[PDB]
Amino acid sequence: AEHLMFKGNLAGHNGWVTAIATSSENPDMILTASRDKTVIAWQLTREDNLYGFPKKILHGHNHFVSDVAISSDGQFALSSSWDHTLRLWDLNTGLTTKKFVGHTGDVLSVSFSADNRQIVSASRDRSIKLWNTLGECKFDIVEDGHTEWVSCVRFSPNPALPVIISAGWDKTVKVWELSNCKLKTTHHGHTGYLNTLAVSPDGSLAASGGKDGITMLWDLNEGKHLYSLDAGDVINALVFSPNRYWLCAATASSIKIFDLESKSLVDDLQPDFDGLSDKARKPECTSLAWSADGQTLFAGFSDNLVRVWAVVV
Repeated sequence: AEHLMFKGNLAGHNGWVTAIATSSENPDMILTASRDKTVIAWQLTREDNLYGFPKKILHGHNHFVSDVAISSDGQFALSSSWDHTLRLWDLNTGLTTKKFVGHTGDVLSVSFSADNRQIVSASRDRSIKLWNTLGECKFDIVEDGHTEWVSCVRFSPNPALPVIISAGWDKTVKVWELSNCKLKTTHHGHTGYLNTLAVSPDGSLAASGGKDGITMLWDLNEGKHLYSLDAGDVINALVFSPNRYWLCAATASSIKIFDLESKSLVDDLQPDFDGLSDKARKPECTSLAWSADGQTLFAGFSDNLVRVWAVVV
């Protein structure tokens, strides 16, 4: 029987866990970003009492950390912050090697290209910027750009159509051709602002989500909308499983796991909140990541914890 099985918590942050990153290079490590202004590198022990412990606490941002990524070689962390900057960290030394300065508003998203030669980020300043790995901004994508905050930006891993995808508070999803940085497609359809966006491991699908409870799937090869899945509530985070045809949506109320083959619901994760139900709103899941091999789901929450589920059968 295959299904997510609660395995434990990672405790250590002192603010909402806002992003989680994972890599094949070290499967025993997790990176988490937080409103406590730190990134933590966790060592996973997978023991029953502690699933893991914080191994390194990366200090330096002056405001909420909003997103984090790991280099393909697993040795560098890349994070964005409401303090207007990105930072590249050496995970061996735990120090920042490069600061990316240039945005003029809160940075809400950051990501590595497949080959790690390019870095892309999105900000409240309504721009998308491309950097190199030395911290130099190489292009400012504004033309025909979003007219509100840009909340999430990602690369397509499809070698044939090199694009970046962005979602914004203008309720649209935009596809940009990477070669010249010109707008390729604007997708309309969402009725509310968007928090998040994820791309298929084969780069055929993009999923977008936000204030309307609806996650919409867009065909990156062809023109347009494919279908929509109704999550129950405001969508905080979206991620595709790397090794199953599944799409997970973290909402205010729950974590829904959608089977894409059937459009059916695989699971609805609602953790037992170790506290109470007295004049208190159940903590929201604010971030999601799969392990590289797709056997472990990590979920960050507004009660400062990471919660871990292990695919069982």
